[PDB]
Amino acid sequence: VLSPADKTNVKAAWGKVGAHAGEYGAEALERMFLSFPTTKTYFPHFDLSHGSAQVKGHGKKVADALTNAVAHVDDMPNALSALSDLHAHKLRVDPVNFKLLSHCLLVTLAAHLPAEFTPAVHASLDKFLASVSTVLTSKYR
Amino acid sequence: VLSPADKTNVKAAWGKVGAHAGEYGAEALERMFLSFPTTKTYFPHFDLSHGSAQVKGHGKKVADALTNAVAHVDDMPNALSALSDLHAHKLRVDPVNFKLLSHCLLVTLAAHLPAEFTPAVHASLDKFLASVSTVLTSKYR
Amino acid sequence: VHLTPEEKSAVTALWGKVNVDEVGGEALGRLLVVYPWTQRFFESFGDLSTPDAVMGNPKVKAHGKKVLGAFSDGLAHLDNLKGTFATLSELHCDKLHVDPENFRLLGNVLVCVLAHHFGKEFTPPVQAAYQKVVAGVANALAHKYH
Amino acid sequence: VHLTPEEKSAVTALWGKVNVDEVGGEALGRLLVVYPWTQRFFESFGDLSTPDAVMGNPKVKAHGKKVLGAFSDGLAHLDNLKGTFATLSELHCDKLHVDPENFRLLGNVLVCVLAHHFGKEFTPPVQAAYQKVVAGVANALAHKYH
Ligand code: HEM
Ligand code: HEM
Ligand code: HEM
Ligand code: HEM
Repeated sequence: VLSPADKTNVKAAWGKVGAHAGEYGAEALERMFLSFPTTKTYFPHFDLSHGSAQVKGHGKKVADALTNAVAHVDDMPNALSALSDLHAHKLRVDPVNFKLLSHCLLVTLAAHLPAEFTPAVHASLDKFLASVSTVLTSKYR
Repeated sequence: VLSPADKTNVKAAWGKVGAHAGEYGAEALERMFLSFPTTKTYFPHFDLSHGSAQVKGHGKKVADALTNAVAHVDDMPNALSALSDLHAHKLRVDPVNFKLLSHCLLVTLAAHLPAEFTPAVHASLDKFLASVSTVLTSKYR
Repeated sequence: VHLTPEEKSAVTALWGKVNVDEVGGEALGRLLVVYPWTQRFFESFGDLSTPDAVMGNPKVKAHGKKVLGAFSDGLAHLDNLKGTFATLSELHCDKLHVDPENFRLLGNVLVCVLAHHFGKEFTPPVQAAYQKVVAGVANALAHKYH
Repeated sequence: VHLTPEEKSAVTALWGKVNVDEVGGEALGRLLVVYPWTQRFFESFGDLSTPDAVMGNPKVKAHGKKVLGAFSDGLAHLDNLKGTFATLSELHCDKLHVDPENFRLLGNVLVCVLAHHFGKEFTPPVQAAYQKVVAGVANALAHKYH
């Protein structure tokens, strides 16, 4: 469960991301395909080369859904209902992959926001991304 | 979430376990310790030899806790509240281990319930033990 | 796969009793029922909407035998799992696009099926040996992924 | 482990720039803050009730440096991580009773810290080579568990 302090931490951290969210989503994805090549099995239809437009475009979508989550932190299941449906019934991504993308988002944030990525903030973001993952795999079976 | 049919399947299977629960809990633990030796690091104070009285005694407690969760299947977070605090604040067992014990419980039930361990029931039990593990892990941070 | 000789003899001992045809079908079927997201790879198999639909699907049953035939062939080469499964690895990666975690889930379901079929004979020590084997087979199948 | 020469040299080049004192202290402390259950192994270090307390803790800092020192010495032996960490694996299992899953957590935390410290220079390719090293080390530390 996210505490009041976690919520504050995540809001602050995400706030500084601001207009770079798109670029960071893309970066996290690239970091994921390279570090954990098994995740590429879910995107055989994408050109996955460095800087490709599918990845760029997909990064924005991911980052935007996260912005939405932060804004609806107190009501995530409802705000993410449609994406939960998507991941569970159509895409059917194995749950173990959520942890991998989450770590890569954390590394991306650590690389771009040195001042803001304090230890307490690091802890809150990890909890937040986990909470997001639980919701997204909530309707799998 | 567990569905009405899941709940029915779980009460039926566990019902058939009946007075064998303690024994199956002990065997589940033996299976885990031998198949996944890293789990032994949480029990350095136990005698872990086969037939160990300590293993037997602890098997019974695991099994009684599961019997209670089954008895309160519509209120598990509250029924297992105390156990969840113990695991989170005193014992601090890494979450990955719950999956291992759960798998060993299923293997134990399969070995002893040939007629009741149908595909539908196997599925319900797996979902049930995963909901139990989630509760026990919910207050870790 | 670091397997003791007694581990290895226990595996082969039991395996000689397995009806591979029937066990392959039960294991693949149960995979699709317990972990329904794995159904994403078999839409051409037809009806998979309920347990009986999955478990009795003749296409599931026939595919199950194909999987277990390959697994058996693996138990005959325990010291060279990676070479034995290399072409199957490439194929599952480059053509079929299957996440290797699926190989781990199948292994665990196979372990449940063996226990289901053999009862007490599937002793803790025998389980522990089979757990090493299914992990080794899963690692071998994942090894050519890139 | 299966490390490419360009991968081997990327790792080495970056490690030449790491301040072990700072990074060690930061990695161990963050592990304790982000995954509070890992504090079970360090009761005797003192106050760990808050991040500031953990990060301020001199035993934590001193111990963090020792860990990265050991890590430092593993990178000079990348073709034999197992032999290099054998006694340490034995100690972590037999004397300390540490679940190896914790080794994976420390690894991922380490990667986050290298990222935090080096920013731009910690590119996706550099990350990938470091994820391989970190898994290698975790695996070597777990190898003598029984
Ligand atoms: C942090 C958790 C994640 C979030 C917030 C997220 C978000 C999204 C969003 C917003 C979409 C676009 C849906 C649309 O077009 O309206 C999407 C699609 C997709 N996601 Fe996720 N995702 C997450 C994790 C994952 C991971 C772990 C995988 C598997 C590695 C994955 C695989 C996919 C795939 C394959 C698509 C379809 C892409 C396409 O064909 O365009 N997602 N996701
Ligand atoms: C199915 C999920 C589990 C349940 C229902 C469960 C239940 C219990 C119960 C009832 C107790 C006894 C506490 C008391 O005496 O009041 C206990 C203690 C304990 N559990 Fe669990 N447990 C589960 C999983 C695990 C796992 C996965 C581990 C670690 C691998 C673990 C490690 C322990 C330890 C080390 C103790 C204390 C034993 C002692 O010192 O006497 N448990 N658990
Ligand atoms: C023990 C591990 C496994 C082994 C030994 C195995 C073996 C095989 C074999 C021999 C084939 C036929 C190859 C061909 O058509 O040329 C095959 C096909 C296939 N496998 Fe696997 N397999 C395993 C696990 C899995 C799992 C877990 C999945 C996905 C959940 C999977 C997905 C597929 C698919 C989608 C096909 C092609 C189906 C078709 O003909 O349409 N495999 N496998
Ligand atoms: C990068 C992986 C790790 C390496 C290379 C490593 C290495 C070391 C070394 C060199 C020591 C000093 C032993 C001595 O004094 O002779 C040590 C001690 C210890 N390690 Fe680790 N370690 C790692 C991860 C972990 C983790 C994740 C934990 C638990 C969270 C842990 C728990 C301990 C404990 C409890 C000690 C004893 C410290 C004391 O003297 O109080 N280690 N480790």
